[PDB]
Amino acid sequence: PSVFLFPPKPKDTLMISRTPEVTCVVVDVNSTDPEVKFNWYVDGVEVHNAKTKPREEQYNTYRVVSVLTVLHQDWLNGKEYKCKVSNKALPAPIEKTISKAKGQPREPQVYTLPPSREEMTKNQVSLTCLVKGFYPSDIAVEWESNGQPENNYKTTPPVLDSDGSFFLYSKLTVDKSRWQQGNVFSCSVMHEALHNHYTQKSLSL
Amino acid sequence: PSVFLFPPKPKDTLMISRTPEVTCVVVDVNSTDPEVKFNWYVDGVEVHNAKTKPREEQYNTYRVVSVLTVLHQDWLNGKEYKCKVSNKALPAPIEKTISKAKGQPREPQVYTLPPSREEMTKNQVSLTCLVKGFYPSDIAVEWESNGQPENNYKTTPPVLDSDGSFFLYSKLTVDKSRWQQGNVFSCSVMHEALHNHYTQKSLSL
Ligand SMILES: *[C@@H]1O[C@H](CO)[C@@H](O[C@@H]2O[C@H](CO)[C@@H](O[C@@H]3O[C@H](CO[C@H]4O[C@H](CO)[C@@H](O)[C@H](O)[C@@H]4O[C@@H]4O[C@H](CO)[C@@H](O[C@@H]5O[C@H](CO)[C@H](O)[C@H](O)[C@H]5O)[C@H](O)[C@H]4NC(C)=O)[C@@H](O)[C@H](O[C@H]4O[C@H](CO)[C@@H](O)[C@H](O)[C@@H]4O[C@@H]4O[C@H](CO)[C@@H](O)[C@H](O)[C@H]4NC(C)=O)[C@@H]3O)[C@H](O)[C@H]2NC(C)=O)[C@H](O)[C@H]1NC(C)=O
Ligand SMILES: *[C@@H]1O[C@H](CO)[C@@H](O[C@@H]2O[C@H](CO)[C@@H](O[C@@H]3O[C@H](CO[C@H]4O[C@H](CO)[C@@H](O)[C@H](O)[C@@H]4O[C@@H]4O[C@H](CO)[C@@H](O[C@@H]5O[C@H](CO)[C@H](O)[C@H](O)[C@H]5O)[C@H](O)[C@H]4NC(C)=O)[C@@H](O)[C@H](O[C@H]4O[C@H](CO)[C@@H](O)[C@H](O)[C@@H]4O[C@@H]4O[C@H](CO)[C@@H](O)[C@H](O)[C@H]4NC(C)=O)[C@@H]3O)[C@H](O)[C@H]2NC(C)=O)[C@H](O)[C@H]1NC(C)=O
Ligand SMILES: *[C@@H]1O[C@H](CO)[C@@H](O[C@@H]2O[C@H](CO)[C@@H](O)[C@H](O)[C@H]2NC(C)=O)[C@H](O)[C@H]1NC(C)=O
Ligand SMILES: *[C@@H]1O[C@H](CO)[C@@H](O[C@@H]2O[C@H](CO)[C@@H](O)[C@H](O)[C@H]2NC(C)=O)[C@H](O)[C@H]1NC(C)=O
Repeated sequence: PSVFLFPPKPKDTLMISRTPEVTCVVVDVNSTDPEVKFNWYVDGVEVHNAKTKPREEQYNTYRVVSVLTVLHQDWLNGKEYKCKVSNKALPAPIEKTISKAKGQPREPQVYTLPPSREEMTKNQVSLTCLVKGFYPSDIAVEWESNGQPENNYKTTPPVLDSDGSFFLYSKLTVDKSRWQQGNVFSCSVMHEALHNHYTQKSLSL
Repeated sequence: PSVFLFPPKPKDTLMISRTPEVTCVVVDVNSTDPEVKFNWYVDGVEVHNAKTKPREEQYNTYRVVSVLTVLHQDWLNGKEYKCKVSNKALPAPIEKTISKAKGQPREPQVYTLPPSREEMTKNQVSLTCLVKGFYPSDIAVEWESNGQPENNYKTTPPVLDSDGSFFLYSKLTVDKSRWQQGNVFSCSVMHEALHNHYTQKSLSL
């Protein structure tokens, strides 16, 4: 018996449109009694609105999931979520808790950065978005142009900087021509320390 | 009994000045007979120049190390290194092998990138070095100025790009003044696909 507790995605907690969930995975439950109940605890008080997914025999044992929709404000305010798993004839229930990382939240700085001169000898070129000074590391970055989402972009993991804040870069790739004929590209950042959790910074020739 | 086999550091294999080593860690050896011999195999042929570190009782069992100096060309040419561990009364020796990642090596592109205009409102500023298009991901990046190594720099892990090559950024932090009063900063890259495994690209106001 091993129990794994997963947090919601940042984007899910930052946009009120989306639905943030905490999922409780239990695996390696002996096929003897694969009957298991879930007790969910939000900051002490128990809650009872957790969908519990139908058990599924893994090829090797059973694995089952309990899903709990969370309130955007609760998670961001730092309430602990507690997953108590109960199994008939199991010495004691297992308890796993989760909460958003603790620490002074801190607003990210977003600078857009055009390609180098030496890079203009290719047919693709690199538009850079630097995002730094933020805390916690949970963040979301996307490129777009003319309100259309962009594609050839990859974003580094957050890296821990020397002041305890985090930074990342995001690299967008567009053909020299798209950038050459003017054209405005745009780096989007989602983070709990921004106003309305969101910022645009743009970049053109 | 568990055996862990570790590769040399990139910088060790790329500079002939340095000494690249492959280390064989074996842990969880029952304290009954903590006597264990090592057999080293380079691309089939056995070698016999591996220093073997004196066994050490872990607080919990024994852990012992065998260190093998490697030839820069051997590792880069892709020879497999094989660690055969022998223990008296152990059902069969354990075999672990290691070699440099396979795949067409590919030369990194290095572009230096000055700060954004909007970043000039601070007293620190960010000088960026983008390194992309390289394969394998083993690489080494450092900043300097006037042949003096620099400091406030952090470098992202390599990220897998859409063409199968890798890229990273490296961010150096200097006070606005150092950058303002001219001054030339310099990003260094070490990689097996560069000539003499090394490149400088510079950056000034
Ligand atoms: C029989 O066969 C079984 C399968 O059929 C097999 O079950 C596996 O057991 C493994 C061993 O226990 C277990 O391994 C763990 O996996 C953890 C990661 O799991 C995610 O990523 C995998 C890919 O890498 C996926 O395959 C998983 O399904 C899982 O995927 C995540 O799933 C969640 C839930 O659905 C999902 O969240 C929700 O997503 C939706 C969208 O769909 C929304 O976004 C919701 O908002 C969101 O809530 C995730 O998005 C999804 N992510 C991904 C990437 O897919 C892995 O992290 C575990 O590592 C832990 O343990 C080791 C050992 O200590 C630590 O080194 C490690 O750091 C982790 O634990 C640390 O513990 C520390 C304390 O000691 C603590 O301080 C640390 O904080 C903590 N770590 C961290 C990072 O904080 C572990 O590897 C595997 O998941 C099981 N597979 C399945 C399918 O269940 C079983 O074992 C077999 N049995 C036998 C006997 O053979
Ligand atoms: C009793 O107490 C014992 C300790 O006293 C304890 O021993 C520990 O056991 C652990 C469990 O087995 C074991 O955990 C492994 O650790 C691996 C990483 O170890 C490095 O990093 C640790 C910090 O994160 C350090 O503490 C380690 O010492 C080790 O540090 C590295 O050391 C080497 C050798 O010295 C060094 O190389 C040399 O350095 C010099 C400079 O000094 C030069 O540069 C040389 O050129 C160079 O050669 C490294 O630089 C140094 N690095 C660092 C960062 O410190 C960890 O990677 C292991 O993970 C593997 O297993 C899991 C499980 O499957 C996988 O998820 C994981 O990906 C790894 O295995 C994968 O296997 C796949 C196949 O299934 C394969 O496809 C993958 O390729 C492969 N993974 C990868 C990434 O490719 C694992 O966590 C720990 O090291 C032991 N500690 C010690 C001190 O030995 C023992 O367990 C206890 N016993 C009991 C019963 O309680
Ligand atoms: C799963 O549970 C069953 C039942 O608890 C285990 O089978 C028992 O194993 C013990 C240990 O020798 C025996 O004394 C019992 O007589 C067994 N009973 C039955 C009904 O099989 C089984 O080994 C467990 N398997 C795992 C992987 O945990
Ligand atoms: C380490 O090895 C010793 C000896 O092989 C183990 O002790 C033996 O355990 C078996 C299993 O019950 C007994 O039948 C033997 O009589 C024991 N002999 C001695 C000398 O103790 C010991 O359990 C092993 N420990 C670990 C963690 O592997």
